[PDB]
Amino acid sequence: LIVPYNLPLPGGVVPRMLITILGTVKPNANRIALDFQRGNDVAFHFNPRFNENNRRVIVCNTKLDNNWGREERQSVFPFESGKPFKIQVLVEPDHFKVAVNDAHLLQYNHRVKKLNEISKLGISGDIDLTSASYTMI
Ligand SMILES: OC[C@H]1O[C@@H](S[C@@H]2O[C@H](CO)[C@H](O)[C@H](n3cc(-c4cccc(F)c4)nn3)[C@H]2O)[C@H](O)[C@@H](n2cc(-c3cccc(F)c3)nn2)[C@H]1O
Ligand SMILES: [Cl-]
Repeated sequence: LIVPYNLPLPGGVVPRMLITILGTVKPNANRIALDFQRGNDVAFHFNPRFNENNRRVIVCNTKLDNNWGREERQSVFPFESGKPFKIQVLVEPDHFKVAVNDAHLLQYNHRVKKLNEISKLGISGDIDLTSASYTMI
């Protein structure tokens, strides 16, 4: 699975939909990014950064009209350089549920209301990708 990787989401994102991304973080990693896309806009951007002011942080944002909105930041960082990870993204009708390494990490309230229109997920950054699928729960 070649990074940058695109995972098509036919029908779009829909409540009860569970996205599982398995992979490994590369050594001396700087950044990782998941991008739930609605055209040229990014509905949900999940962005672990490993060195921002000598600190590790997860930045979440929405890009509407080539402009990034309000940053949602999480200090809780479950990723490590040269270590495998499991990211699980559950779609609910009120928020995105993000779990990493089988423990809930963050919630991301839907800025884009047209969930049937979010038809693509992009996996990019400093990672070796093992598995990318989705199913209903
Ligand atoms: O919003 C998310 C976007 O962020 C900008 S960096 C952004 O730059 C702005 C410049 O005006 C501000 O500085 C903003 N900022 C910093 C703080 C702060 C700083 C410290 C502490 C603290 F409290 C607060 N508050 N606001 C920065 O986060 C990235 O380029 C962008 N992006 C990344 C990628 C990308 C491409 C390929 C791979 C990949 F992983 C990511 N492709 N687009 C995306 O991640
Ligand atoms: Cl970045």
